[PDB]
Parts: sequence; C-alpha cells; structure tokens
Amino acid sequence: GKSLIQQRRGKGSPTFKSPSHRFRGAVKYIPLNYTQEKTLRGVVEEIMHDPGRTAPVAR
Amino acid sequence: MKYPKQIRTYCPFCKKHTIHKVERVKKRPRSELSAGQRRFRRILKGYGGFPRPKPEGREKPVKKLDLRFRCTECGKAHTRGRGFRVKKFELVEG
RNA sequence: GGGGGACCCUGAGUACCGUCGGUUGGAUAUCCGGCGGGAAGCUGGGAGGCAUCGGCUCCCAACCCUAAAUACGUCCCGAG
RNA sequence: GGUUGCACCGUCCGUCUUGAAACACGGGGCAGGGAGUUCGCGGCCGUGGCGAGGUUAAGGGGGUUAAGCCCCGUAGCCGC
RNA sequence: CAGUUCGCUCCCGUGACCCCGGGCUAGGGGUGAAAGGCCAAUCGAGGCCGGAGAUAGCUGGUUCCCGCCGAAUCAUCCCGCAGGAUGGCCUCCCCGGAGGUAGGCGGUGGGGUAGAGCACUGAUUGGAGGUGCAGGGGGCGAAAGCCCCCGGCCUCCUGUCAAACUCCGAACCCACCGCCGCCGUAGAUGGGGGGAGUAGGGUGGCGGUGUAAGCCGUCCACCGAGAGGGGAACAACCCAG
RNA sequence: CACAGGUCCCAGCUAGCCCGAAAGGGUUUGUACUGGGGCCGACGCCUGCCCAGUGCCGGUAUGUGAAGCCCGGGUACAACCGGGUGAAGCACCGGUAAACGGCGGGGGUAACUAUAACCCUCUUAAGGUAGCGAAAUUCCUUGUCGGUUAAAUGCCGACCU
RNA sequence: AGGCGUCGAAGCCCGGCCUCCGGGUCGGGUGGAGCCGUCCAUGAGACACCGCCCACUCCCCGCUGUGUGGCUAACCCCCGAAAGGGGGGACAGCGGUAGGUGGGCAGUUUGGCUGGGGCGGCACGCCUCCGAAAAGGUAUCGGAGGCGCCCUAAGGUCGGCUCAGGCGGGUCAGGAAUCCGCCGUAGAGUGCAAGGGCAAAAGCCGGCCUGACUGGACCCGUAACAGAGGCGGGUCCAGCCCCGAAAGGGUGGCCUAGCGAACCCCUGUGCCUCCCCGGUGGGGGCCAGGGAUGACAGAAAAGCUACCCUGGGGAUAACAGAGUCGUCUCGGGCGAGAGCCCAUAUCGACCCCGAGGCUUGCUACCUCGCUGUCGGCUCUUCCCAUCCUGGCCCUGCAGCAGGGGCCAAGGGUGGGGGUGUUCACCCAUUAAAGGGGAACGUGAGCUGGGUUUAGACCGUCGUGAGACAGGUCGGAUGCUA
Ligand SMILES: [Zn+2]
Repeated sequence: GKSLIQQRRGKGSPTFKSPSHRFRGAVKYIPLNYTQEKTLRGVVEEIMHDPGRTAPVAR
Repeated sequence: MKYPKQIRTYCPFCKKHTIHKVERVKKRPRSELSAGQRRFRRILKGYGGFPRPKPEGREKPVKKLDLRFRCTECGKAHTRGRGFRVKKFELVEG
C-alpha cells in the first residue's frame, strides 16, 4: 500500500512544514531570574496581528 | 469388542504355554533428550519460517489396538501379531 | 660456565557457566557477538568430540614481531 | 550446349499437426556470419601395455634456443 | 505541420486567477480538490548499470552424400493430464550351442457369447377348475354367523419377454501333446551389454453410449512413415508394395 | 472530486497522531475559539427501533496463561520430571449504533356482499417509524389508470403488488 | 492399667481467656488428703502416664519476596555561555530476555478429472453384478449397488439335529402364543452389499479350548502378456499348544471390501555401540508392535482483477463456416369424427412416413503470430413454400364477396409513433403493403444508438478486495491500390 497523509506529515516535507518565518515570533515570558523576588514594569508599545496565532500580540 | 483379561498362550522366554495378562500400551509424550527432539529444538531457534509440516485434524476414525501380553511366571511382556481396529475394547474376566 | 634452596614472579570483568542471535560438516561435540554471573593464580592452570569422577598423555591462554616457499598483472622479455 | 514447340504428366519450400496447395505459421533478391562446446563424476564399448599385480600425483635430477626429450619419485587409488 | 496539431463552435476571464526566476519533497518512496492520476514521449511501483547468458514442462531454429535395418501415440505411478519414470515396440555388439512354433491335421481339457427356452429369479393377455382364503362390496342375522359378486392364492389351457434369468447351447478362442509345414550349426529359442524414439493418432469392421453428428474401447488391415496404375479430382476404396 | 455548513473521536504538553536503524525529528516561533483522526455535505423540515453478532472502551471477583523464581524427586554436578507463584491476552461482566451492520416470516377474521386490518399462534436483539416509491433502485414490465399524438417500449401525474 | 498427691489433692468464689455459650483450659485464695478407669459400653478407650503428629490462629528471632507511603543521591526535564537554580524520581528512559496483539509491512499457497471453463459430482482408495465380444485383457461425468465396520464369539475342534413355507388335527387360543402328524432340493439360514459355496453341513443346538501364537522358506495377485515400493492371499518346516477314540483339522471370520511410504516419536525385548582407558547418568544402533497422510504410491495452504502483464493453445468456449436435425418452417399416409343426411366444401383427433437448412440446440472438423459485432443507411443479385397483378379447378360458389387448391418469379410489395432494436404492436393510405439466401450480403462504403475495457451512481450479494447474461450517464472507427 501507499502512505497516509498523517504518515507523510511526520517526514517534515515543505507540504506539511509550518511556515515559521512570516510570524512575529515565539511568545514566552522573560527569564524567571528577573521575575523572582523582583517586580518589573513595562510599557506597551504596539499591538499587532500575528499571521498564525489566533490571538493579537503586543510589544 | 470384548477381550479376555487373561489368556493361555506361548511364552517366548519360558518356551511353553503359560498364562498371560493383557495390558494396553500408554502413549507417553516426546522425550526432550532424544536426537530427533534435539534436532527439532535446534532448528526451531532463530529467525525464519516454520521448518516442519503442521498437520491439523489428521487421524483415523478408529485406531489399531497396541496390546502387550505379560507372562505371569517370568514377568516379561511380548506382542501377538498385528493390531486390529475396533472402536470398543472392553477387557472382561471371561 | 656448572650444582642446591626452604624465598619471590609467570598477563582478569579474562578463562569458564546459563541464555539469545549469527555462522559452521561440527552433529547434546565449530567459531564469533550481546545480556546476567564469574575463578584459581605456582602447594597453580588448560586440553584429550554429551556431562561428571579416577587414571594416563600432551601443553602453559587471556601481550607483541617475523624472511622463503603463495596471489595478481595496470607493465616488460619470450613463445604459439 | 542456349532457346523454343508438341504429346502426356506435375496444386512451391520449411514447420506443428491424424490430416498442408491451403482462406494455418515462417518465406523481395544477393553476399558474408550462425547453433551438441569444456570440465568433474559414473556406465559401457574399440584397441594397446603390464599382469596377482597395475599405475603414478605433487615434486627432483640430466639435457635443450625452448615448456619438447631421458631418468627417478610408492604418498595415494583400485585389485588380491 | 504535429509520436495529441489545425479550423468552426463553446467555457472561465478580480480570482480557489494566469505566467516567470530562485528553492525544497526521490521509488514501496514523493505528490495527489482522489482519476490508481503525476514523478523528463516510461507509472497498479520511474530510469541507468549490476546479479544476468535468471528461469519455463511453452514458441521458433539446428548446416554434406550414399548404404543397411527400422518404430510408437499401449499398460502402472507422479499437484500427473501440453511434462516425466518403469515396461511394451526399434537398432548395434557379444556369450551359448540344439532346438523353436506365426499356419494346418488329429487328440486331451476349459468356456456360457450368438441363437433358443421357461426348469430358478423377475415380468406378461384372457379363460376354466380348486380354495373362504385374515381381504372388500352389498343383501342377511342380536350376534352364533350365512348368500352371492369381486379380490387374493394354487393347477391347467391360451398369447407374450429379459444387459444385470438359464433346464440347454454353437461358430469360435485358449492351454497342452503327436505329426505335416516352415525356420535353425552360414548359430534359431534364449541370455548379457550400449543407444534411442514413442505418452495427441486417423480411416475402416465390431461392442457400449447418443436423435444423429459425435464420444469411449476393441480388431491391426490401409494412411501416419508408401512410390506406381485406377475410382474426375480423394489419406483411408481397388490393383500393387 | 473539492467546498462553506453539521456531527463524532483522541489529547492538559515529557500530551495525542506521525518519520526513523538510532541519534534526533514533523505538527511546533503551536497550547482545547487549539493540534490531529472519520463520516455526511449549501439551505428548509426532520433523523425512528435494535448492543444478540463483529469492532472499540471500562472492569476483571474467578479459570487458563510464557520466561524467571521457589519447593520435592533425579543427576557424586547438569540435562530431565512433578508442584507453587503467575503479568499482558483470552474466558466472563458492563457501556457504546451521526461504530460495521440489521430492522422478518404462515392461518382466520369487521362478510350492514366480496375484500381489507381490529384480532390469536410460532418467532428474534428488533421487526422499517416520518417520508418517498414501475425510481439512475421494479425481474414479471411495454405493471394499471389519467394527460400528451392520427398512431407513444418515451415523458409527465397517480396507485402500491 | 497405674499414675498424680507437702516432687501438696476433691469440694467451695470471684478475675482474664479462647469457645459448636457443647463445655473444656488457667493466676490467687477458704480449703489441709484425696482424684479416673481397670469393670461395661464405643465400628476403634482413656481427661492412667510417657511420645510423634494431624485442623485454625497468634506471637519472639532470622530468610524470602509482593504491594503501599515517604526521601534524595543515580537517572530524566526545564532556565541559564557558564556558574548555578527549579521540577520529576529509583518511576521513566536504555540494554537483554519471555508471552500476547499485530494485513502496518513481506514471502507464499489457494490441487486434479471435466464432451471449453465455472457451479455441480468424484468416474481421486477398495468389493460384487452387468458392459465384456463363451481362454486372458479391454475405456467413457457407462448401468445397478456396497465399504472406511463388527465379533472372545459371529474364532478352533468334536458330538448330535435339520431349515423356510404349506396342509390336516388340537382347553381357553382367534390371522398370529404352545403342542401332534405329513408333504417339504433348500423356496430358510450363513454378522453386514452382490456374486459364488454350503443338508448325517459351512446352517441350528451343546462340550472343551485360544492356531487371532513364536522363528523362517517358497509362490500367486494388486500390476495378464510385461517392469514395482507397500499391501493382501496360498503351500509348507520347526517350537509350544487346542479339540477328538482315531483319522484329521487349527497361522482368525466359507471366498472375494473394512485401509497407508520416508523422517520423527511411543512401547516390548535382549544385544552392539559413544573419539586415550575405566565407572556412573544420558545418547546412538539392530528386531517386533503402534500414532497418517481419504487428493488414499503419502505438500502444511483463502480470494479479486473490468488497471492487469507474459509464454502459448483452433490440443479448448463466444461470432461465423462445416456435420446433424432433436427442435424450428413446410408437406404427406389412414380416417374416429364435427359438418341438418354426407369423412374428405371446410376442420380433421390418436398414430405413422418425410422435405428444407430460413429458429434453436448438439459436436468441436477449419480459423486464436487477430477473417473487426447487432441495428440502421446506400447498392447489386438470387430462390419459391405466391401477398397483389395474369390464367384456372372444387365449393356448404345466387350476385357482391369468401374458404380450399393448381400454373405462373416479368413487375410491384410503400409512408409514419413509441423503442438501439431485428421482430412484435399501433396509425392513415394501398391492388398488395410475402417469407427468405448471398461469410445472420454489404464498416480497405458510411453511422455508432445497443453490446463488450479503462471513469461514476443505484439495488442485491460478499467480513473484504469485489461481482451481477441488473439497470443507468460518458466513452477513438487508420489506407498513396
Ligand atoms: Zn514367561
């Protein structure tokens, strides 16, 4: 027999690879060493639309 | 068929007619120390398909009688001719 | 260069055992590898085609090197 | 000897097939090329040597332009 | 013009639109708005070289001349039925040394086919006699049983049968013996060794089967493997090898 | 074929599904309004019964159940024999059908004629509900009736065997 | 049969205790000297004493595991260049081994005969009768049947007896219970099919037995002639026995069916053997018996292909030709009759004999290294068993018409509706609107609607791939003579 779509997705071909170059970047917290025992204040500069996130992003 | 439990017949060891008791051979399982079983176990190991035929449901409707007659004077057993096929075998005191 | 000694030394996850896979004519008696165990060590140890006990015979592993007789012809001489 | 006429006779070649002129298959012409070979084991026959014995293998010596030629070689194999 | 082109006609033509340059996904793998479509004129597993001169019981081919002899398609076994093996039939060589028998006559035995027949087994038309015979139909009687018809069962007469019937029974065939004939010491009968081919047969007479054609066996005469002379041409028919 | 829409399944992240010999990796610069896996297929009205079978999921008191381990016999040692422990899986029990599928068959009636289901007997897990029906599904078949034609194996409407 | 007793005992009281609360064990104390059978009962007797146990349970020590809870220090996961911090945690991961699940992925198998193949059946292993042709042999998916067992007696022997059916006579008693007489060639029985054989028996009734045994030889059949593994059968020698007075018989069933190689394994028995020698455990070998291959002279084993491919086959089907004519079309012989009488104006039962090759079937003779199908259009030609036109005969022929038949093939035999249709049905005309042959004439003349590939839908069948001589939409027609 021939392969399934799920089987072919696991090989990482460009047909199934996520286009992670047109996105705004990963959304992760600042490293925990800054946050532990200290409080940091930030200012919101801009709110943008991330192409693939299903949620707006902010700087 | 009904068969006597004891019969007077020739004894090869006593070289005369004596009383013999009739007994049936019991089929023991294969011994693991025999050369054939050793070869079978050796060739079964490792990768590969099954190396021997596998008959399934192969048996005659009725089987021959494998009887041994034991002399009551010397205690040794022998055979009497070839086996015969009867579905019912009843040893009676007749 | 020869005799004697009562002292010392002679290779370890090795030999070997069980099991699994491969390989072999190697068959309960070939060799290699994995896994779990694993000694003696000179008052010592191994082999002798199933395993053990006694005798007898042969030998000293787990370190290393070694020409000649051999295999081939990208080439040469010579020959059919 | 070349061609042609007359009388009578004659339905091509190869092939499978019971059966081919076949409406069964291969067949435009010519020239060259083209198909039971080698080894090992065994059965048998034609001939020749020795003979209760037969025969050497690998190899060695002599000689030679040379691998030809001469002698040795009892391991082994078959037979008794 | 073209190993998918040309003309007329037709459809989309702001969108899931068309096209270009740079890249990635590689063969039991890729890719697929899913047709087993597409992956360089190749796709129900691409191409190139290698294994490799793969294998087949299947198809085709197999090269000079004369001389001698000269088949078979029938039995048993095989996942055997287009193929093999053991035999039968052919050919070549040798040993051994006196018998051999395809034809005929007579004899000693065996047989159950054709024909015929009913004596067994089973069928088969009518009639006559006997038997109440566990039968049925009526009349008939309290009840014990009668009277007939029909039916059944035996004997006889009458008219018919049999591949799975035989009280009988040929032609004919087979076994053995004696003789005639023929073959054989120029070596038969027989024995040993080498090499095969043959396992699709056909026509014709006979038997079973079938509406018939045909199918299946049997007989070994002819074609197969056979010229010449005839049946108008003809495989098989006649003469003839 | 695809499609927007409907519905079902798995997964709280070192997850679920998938590539690979391994190392590592795709989904993933992702986090249930998400990622992955089926089926139906705009829209309107609806989507009935069945878990006995085959699947899947949960449990598993009990039986069976390999190696290993332990006990007895045997072997001056083993091979070998008997027994105990015995996971998963089967056996067993329960849920599950927008999971694969299924949704029958005989007699007589209510004879205010004849003929229908109200009705009584085997029978299964249950006996096809709303719809549609000579249908791209109907063998008999060119079914029967009505319309279309002078003439209809067509087409349309209807009946339901 | 005594043992206990200052080596301190009955009879009194409470406490803890297990417990079928039956009723037993035990610390302390009033207590200061007695307690049980032995005797009989009890299927088995001593709470007389001395011993080992067996049934449940607990606890003290040591060993062993299984599960549970907790910990960090191996190991893992995150942050960070690092330092280090955090989270999980002896789990997970990894390595080895053991069982299950496992078309996700592979290698394979899915037999043969066959009046093509498939379905069916087994003619695929044996026995009897016919076929079968009077020695032997002889085939078909030829005809009629049986076997894959059973019997310790249904086997061996010896003695005695005679069966089935029928007739006549008998208490209940009758068609049929039991008994007497006669006829009675087997018309019965012999385990089971059929054939053969059996009457002082091979049948029936009794006595005694196990020869249904051991070691061997030769021969016949399967399988003629004419080769054979395995198997079956016959004639004997020896041993030990059975029956009988003896002769004589007995190596299963009166004869012909009831069954099976190699390798491996099990059992019996008594010998040989295992690498320098000896002992032990174990193994190997020789002889005998058994476990089965039914496709029965012996593979272990399911399907689709319409996406299909290859080698072939007219050894073999569909279209067409050929043979045949059961069937089909068309006639004939006889005459029961029906026709008011009257068989023959007309119809003609039951039977019997034919012609044609225009329907279908049967065979498998030519053609599978290709002879392109149905229908329609175009075009040519032929037959007569004549539909009309020409000429006649019979009539249950008044005329007009009809029914039946004869000669006659020059000419004609048309247009439309549904359907791919040929055909059949229907419509309006017409003198009539005939049936057939020509490779079911005619695709190097046409068209391509049906059929018969590759796409797709519905219904049914199948677990599935899929299939349907079931419908449905689409689906190529090459040419320089
Ligand atoms: Zn004895």
